[PDB]
Order: sequence, then structure tokens, then C-alpha cells
Amino acid sequence: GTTKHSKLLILGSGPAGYTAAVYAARANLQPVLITGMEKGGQLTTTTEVENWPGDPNDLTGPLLMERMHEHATKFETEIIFDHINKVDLQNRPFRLNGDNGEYTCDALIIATGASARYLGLPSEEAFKGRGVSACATSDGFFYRNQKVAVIGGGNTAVEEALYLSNIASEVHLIHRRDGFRAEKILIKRLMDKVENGNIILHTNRTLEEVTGDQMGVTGVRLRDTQNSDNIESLDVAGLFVAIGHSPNTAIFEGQLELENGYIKVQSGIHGNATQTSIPGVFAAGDVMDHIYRQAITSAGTGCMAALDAERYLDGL
Amino acid sequence: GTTKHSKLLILGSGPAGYTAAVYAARANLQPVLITGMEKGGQLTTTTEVENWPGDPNDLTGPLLMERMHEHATKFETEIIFDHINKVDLQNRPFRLNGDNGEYTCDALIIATGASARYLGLPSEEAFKGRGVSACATSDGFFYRNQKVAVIGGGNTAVEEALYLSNIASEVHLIHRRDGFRAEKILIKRLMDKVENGNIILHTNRTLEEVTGDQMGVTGVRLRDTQNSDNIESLDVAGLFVAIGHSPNTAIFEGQLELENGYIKVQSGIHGNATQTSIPGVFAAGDVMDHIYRQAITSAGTGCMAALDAERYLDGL
Ligand SMILES: Cc1cc2nc3c(=O)[nH]c(=O)nc-3n(C[C@H](O)[C@H](O)[C@H](O)COP(=O)(O)OP(=O)(O)OC[C@H]3O[C@@H](n4cnc5c(N)ncnc54)[C@H](O)[C@@H]3O)c2cc1C
Ligand SMILES: Cc1cc2nc3c(=O)[nH]c(=O)nc-3n(C[C@H](O)[C@H](O)[C@H](O)COP(=O)(O)OP(=O)(O)OC[C@H]3O[C@@H](n4cnc5c(N)ncnc54)[C@H](O)[C@@H]3O)c2cc1C
Ligand SMILES: NC(=O)c1ccc[n+]([C@@H]2O[C@H](COP(=O)([O-])OP(=O)(O)OC[C@H]3O[C@@H](n4cnc5c(N)ncnc54)[C@H](OP(=O)(O)O)[C@@H]3O)[C@@H](O)[C@H]2O)c1
Ligand SMILES: NC(=O)c1ccc[n+]([C@@H]2O[C@H](COP(=O)([O-])OP(=O)(O)OC[C@H]3O[C@@H](n4cnc5c(N)ncnc54)[C@H](OP(=O)(O)O)[C@@H]3O)[C@@H](O)[C@H]2O)c1
Repeated sequence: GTTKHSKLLILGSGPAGYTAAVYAARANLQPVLITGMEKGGQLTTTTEVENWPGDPNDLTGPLLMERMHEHATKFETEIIFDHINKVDLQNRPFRLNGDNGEYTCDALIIATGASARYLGLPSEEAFKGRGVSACATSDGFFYRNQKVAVIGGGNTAVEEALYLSNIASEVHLIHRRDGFRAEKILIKRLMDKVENGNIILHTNRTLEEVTGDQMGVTGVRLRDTQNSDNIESLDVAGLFVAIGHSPNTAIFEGQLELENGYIKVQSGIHGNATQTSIPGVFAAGDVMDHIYRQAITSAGTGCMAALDAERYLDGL
Repeated sequence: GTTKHSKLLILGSGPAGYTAAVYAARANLQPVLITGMEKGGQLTTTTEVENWPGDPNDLTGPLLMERMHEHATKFETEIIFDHINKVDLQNRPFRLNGDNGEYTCDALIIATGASARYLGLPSEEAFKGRGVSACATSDGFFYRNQKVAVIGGGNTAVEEALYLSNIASEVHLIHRRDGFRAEKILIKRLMDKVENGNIILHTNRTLEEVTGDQMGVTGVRLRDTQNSDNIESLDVAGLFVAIGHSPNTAIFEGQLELENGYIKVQSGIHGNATQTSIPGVFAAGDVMDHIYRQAITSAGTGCMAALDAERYLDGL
């Protein structure tokens, strides 16, 4: 087994990992980046992106990530295709174990993301990128003045429904239970939009099937109530499955301070804002952000992490 | 005199203001953006940009900003060419007075930047974008393994010198006084690089002239010492004038909490991170960031500000 030492190691090949790589390479730090299993991150699972600033037309998630990969390799970032399964952050240098070897480093940037879960239905899988989506902030504007459905019961779903009711003609919130398990302020605003507006509630329903045509989604079939099998049918142009994200942080449990699985950073306006609870370990992207979750905020913290890492490595 | 009300008003047409505009427009908020006098921000004063992620080749600051302008107008952002001279943020709606009218709004995003100062020399003005620069993080990699000069005595200059000594073969720090007025940790690391390395000190000198050829800077002439007129000459490929930035916040004094002229935001990992001391007023870009100062971090906080503004406007 091999053991490669690097001054700076970056975990993840999403927008945060690639931006941290171009900033680290241009700081002459010679970064090594480990891609993980999903080479290019969550953006490779989507079709059109029209909120990456400065790219008004013709951008897709795959094309953005190919450009970011080109950018990192232009400045000679060593890119390694591997995935980390064990970590030891309590001894110096930090040791990380992959499938293809052992890695040690003096500074670490963690940009392992927070992947969206789906329902697992074949009909849902069929319409991904053509009507079924997992990000309302990104894709909500394509369904402006149209009917939309959101499925879920926690915080994300009530937030997605609330955000979407300002864009769509109406929002259909679908949930298995007869009650939402979201924050008190979210549920208050939800019930105001149910009563005086835009959101139609469909509690005690489960999604059976996503129907549609050649261009995409046209409807949704629901079933059940509290004791019965009624089977509803909704005419809808888009579906937003909002059942939660999975921050890829299991490997860091007991090593780093986490908050609902998200890596806690120092934050603040006085620098060293991406530093985790361990000196020399920094986090960027969706793994440390459960509020905004965009490629542009992930690239922004990717940049901050590389400059924090540079300042750490130089004794400041 | 006219008084135009807008639900959301954005101040500034740099990367933070334009990204907040595309996120606000795609949230169906119908943003109005006031450009200020410098239409396109600080990036219009630079030549090549090769740290905007996903753009490996052929980007210049003017081209990025033209693309961001196209992006904002594609989503029907109302762009107004005006500059704000007076503000009243203590009454609702917020009132802002420009040269071309009065504006009121329910939520405000301030993205007015922090402009770099220069020495005012004709020879320096002659070589801007071709050897004279004000951002070491951005432009430092172009002078890799070459001789570089930095001029200044505060925090920025010692930081720029320290950052540049890892890229350049040697750094020549030029200062009027016989001592630097930077942080204790910065001066410690500085004196270590002076003694065991890369940084050559030139205290009690003032820059007289920046010389160069058709392609750019080739030298620098200094003069004086503590009582005498010796006149030095340095062979150098780049000059970094690091004499300070000017956050455009005079209009907000006594209205908002400032910290060395920078707008203080809430920050943190629990949302509403761009909110200033006044509810409903948010800040983004270099006006609230004195540490990273990049177009990508400005676009990231621009995005955060628009989503914070959306959540505020919807009672969350
Ligand atoms: C359906 C959908 C559409 C979206 N559309 C948009 C859009 O239009 N615009 C937008 O702004 N945002 C969009 N987003 C959000 C965007 O995808 C994420 O914000 C962004 O990808 C997060 O960047 P990241 O670098 O933090 O993580 P990710 O892109 O999630 O990348 C994480 C990386 O870490 C690696 N990794 C994980 N575990 C390990 C490990 N143990 N060892 C090593 N590497 C590991 C992975 O392989 C991957 O490369 C969308 C999201 C979804 C799900
Ligand atoms: C020489 C140089 C080169 C640089 N190169 C790079 C680079 O290669 N890459 C990089 O990442 N960064 C670079 N930067 C840094 C980058 O320019 C800034 O980080 C970025 O422009 C800040 O964005 P912003 O939107 O916060 O503010 P700015 O771009 O500074 O824009 C501020 C806006 O606010 C407006 N405004 C000001 N006052 C008022 C008012 N009272 N009313 C209304 N509007 C007002 C202005 O007109 C302007 O449109 C460089 C900076 C300099 C100086
Ligand atoms: N603090 C905040 O403001 C905030 C905001 C956004 C995100 N976050 C973070 O992001 C994480 C994930 O967001 P979340 O809370 O929405 O995820 P979550 O905690 O998993 O809640 C989503 C819920 O959707 C329901 N569901 C699952 N499968 C379903 C199906 N087939 N049909 C219908 N309903 C189904 C489940 O609730 P039931 O068991 O009730 O059915 C599930 O728990 C959070 O845990 C948090 O860390 C926090
Ligand atoms: N907290 C931090 O870590 C940090 C870091 C970066 C930036 N910042 C922020 O950014 C602001 C600006 O940075 P700064 O401190 O460098 O600016 P500054 O406070 O203006 O200091 C720069 C100094 O350069 C000197 N100078 C001016 N003209 C010169 C010339 N012609 N030749 C040589 N020297 C000349 C002056 O010092 P003399 O009077 O001594 O000659 C001047 O005060 C700060 O005030 C702060 O708000 C803070």
C-alpha cells in the first residue's frame, strides 16, 4: 500500500472542490484533489443551469463541471480518482484512507457535499431533468404561472412549497402523514398561504406514479387516506421531491463537530471562516451549508477555504 | 422629483449586485438595480481574470461583467443608471435619494464595493493592467519565479508581500516610514521571511517612477532615506500597490453598524447571514468582506443576500 503526502489535500470534485483547487494552485500550493465516486458532484445529475452568474444561455450542469475540471488541470492540480473510507484527523499529519492508497496532508479541505434523496419510483426516475427535480431555488422559475407539486413533510418541503408559491400559479404539497414536521414559523406561513392563497394541501397521500408525455411531466397519481384507498389524480407541470439531503460526513463522526450531520465551521467576518473544529481542517460547499445550497455559494466557500488553508500553512 | 417604489432594491453593479439580481429575478421578486457611477464595478479596471471558476481561458474583467449584465437583463431586472447620495433606513419603507430621483423599498441589498487606491503617478497609470496591479491574490501567479515589488505599510501590504513570497522568486517591500503598521503576527512572519528568505525590505523610500517597455513593467525608481537623497533602482516584473481600499459606506454612517468602514453582517451557519444591523437591509460583496475580496466570494454573498431578502419579504 502506497502513502502519498501532500501539503494540501482537497476532498471532492463538485464546484467547491474545483474552485478551492484553482485558488490553491494559483497560490503555488500544488493541490491534490480526490474526486470521490461521483466525479463532478451533484450538478452532473441535472440538465439546464441558468443561475450560474455570467452564463445567461446554454449551460447544463455537466458542461459547468467539465469547464471547472479543465480550469483545475490547467493549473496542474493533481487529480486522483479515489474515495475516502476512513480518516484520522487527531494526529499530524492527517491520515486518510482510500481504496487506492493512504494519503497524508498538512491542511485538509472537505468538500464532500450533501446529496438529495429520491423516492425510488421508476416513473420518477424516468422524468428526472424533464419535470422531476430536487432543487426548487434552481428550477422553480421554469414553472412560472404553472401548477407544481412538492412532496415531503420536514423543513425542506415546507420551505420549497413556500418559495414556489411566489412563482407558480399553485403549489400542491403532498405528504404521507396528516401533519408537517417543520419549524413553527414555516408552518404559520404555510397555513396562511393555504387559507388566503396559493398552496393546496394533500396530507395522507403517497405518490404512486408520475405521468407525462414526450416533453415531460403532466400529472401525478396519489393514493390512500387515514383508512381508505381513494386514489387522486393531479394535473401538474413539475414535481419537487423534497424528502431531504444526506451530507457526506459519516467518515467524520467523532472527529469533527457536526450539526445535524453538517460540518460546523467558524464562519464570521474576521477571516478563517471555513475552519472546522480542528485547526488545519476547513470545509466548503453544501457539506457545511444547509441554508443556501447553490453552486455559486459552494464555489464562494471553495475559494475561502483555499485562502484560509494558504494562510494556515504560512503561520497566520 | 420622482419617487419609485420597488419591493427589492439592489445597490451596485459589480458581481455581487448582478448575482443578487439574477437570484432575485428568478425568485419572481422583480428586482430594481441601481448601477452607481462605476457601471460594472472594480473588475472593469482589470485585464485578464483566470480565477473565475469554469472560465480557464480568455476572460477579462470587462467581458465577465458584460455577461453578468446580459444575465440580469435576460430575467428582466430593471436597471437604472443612477448613484445614491443620501439614505434613510430608520423609517419604513427605506428611502434613498439619487441624482435622478427618490427610491423607496421594502428590502435593500447593499453591494457598493471597496475600491482600491493608487499612488497617482503618471508612470503607474501608464502600466495598469500591464505590470501594475492592486490585487496580489488575483494577479500574483502571473509573476511566478520572478521579481516583484509591493508598496505599502499597513496590513494589506504585509499580507500581499507574505502571500507573494510563495509565488515570486523575491519580493521587494517598499515603504515611506521605517516601520510597518501591521498586525503582530503578520510582522513576525514578515521578519522571518526577511531573515530566512524571500522578502527584501526597502524602508524610508518613496516610489518616483515605474519604468518598463512595450510589454510592461521592468523596473522601479525609489528615493530618499532618513535624511538623504540616495535614489535606488530595482529590476522588477510587477508592482502591487497595496496602500488600502475604500469601502463605499459614507452614506451609511450613523445608520448601520460599520467596522473600519465595512458593513457588519450577522454571518453564521443558521441563515440570514448577509443581514446588517437593520432588519430588511442586507449586504454583499467587498463592502462587507475585508478578508477574501474576490469576484467569486462577492457573487456567492450576492446569491445569499437575494435569498435572505426573499425569505425576509415572505415573513420567515
Ligand atoms: C436536482 C438538482 C439540481 C440542481 N441544480 C442546480 C442549479 O441549477 N444551480 C445551482 O446553483 N445549484 C444547483 N443544485 C445544487 C448544486 O448541485 C449543489 O449546490 C452543489 O453541487 C454543491 O457543491 P459541492 O462541491 O459542495 O458538492 P457536490 O457537488 O455534491 O460534490 C461532492 C463531491 O464530494 C465527493 N465525495 C463524497 N464523499 C466523498 C468521500 N468520502 N471521499 C472523497 N470524495 C467524496 C463526491 O464524489 C463529489 O465529487 C442542484 C442540485 C440538485 C440535486
Ligand atoms: C486591480 C484589480 C484586479 C482584480 N482582479 C480580480 C480577478 O482577477 N479576480 C477576482 O476574483 N477578483 C479580482 N479583483 C477583486 C474584484 O474586483 C472585487 O472583488 C469585486 O469587483 C467586488 O465585487 P462587488 O460587487 O462587491 O463590488 P464592485 O465590483 O466594487 O462594485 C461596486 C458597485 O457599487 C456601485 N456603487 C458604489 N457606491 C454607490 C452608491 N452610493 N450608489 C449606488 N451604487 C454605488 C459602484 O458603481 C459599483 O457598480 C480585482 C480587483 C482589483 C482592484
Ligand atoms: N434548520 C433549517 O432551517 C433547515 C432548512 C433546510 C434544510 N435543513 C437541513 O437539511 C436536512 C434535510 O431536510 P428535511 O428536514 O426536509 O429532511 P428530513 O428530515 O428527512 O424530512 C423529510 C421527510 O419527508 C418525509 N418523506 C419521506 N419519504 C416520503 C415519501 N415517499 N412521501 C412523502 N413523504 C416522505 C419523511 O417524513 P415523515 O417521516 O414525517 O413522513 C422525511 O423525514 C435537515 O435534517 C437539516 O439538517 C435545515
Ligand atoms: N483586519 C485585517 O486582517 C485586514 C486585512 C486586510 C484588509 N483590512 C481592511 O482593509 C483596510 C485597508 O488596508 P490597509 O490597512 O493596508 O490600508 P491603510 O490603513 O490605508 O494602510 C496603508 C498604508 O500605506 C501607506 N502609504 C500610503 N501611500 C503610500 C505611498 N505613496 N508610498 C508608500 N506607502 C504609502 C500609508 O501608511 P503610512 O501612513 O504608515 O505611510 C497607508 O496608511 C484596512 O483599514 C482594514 O479595514 C483588514
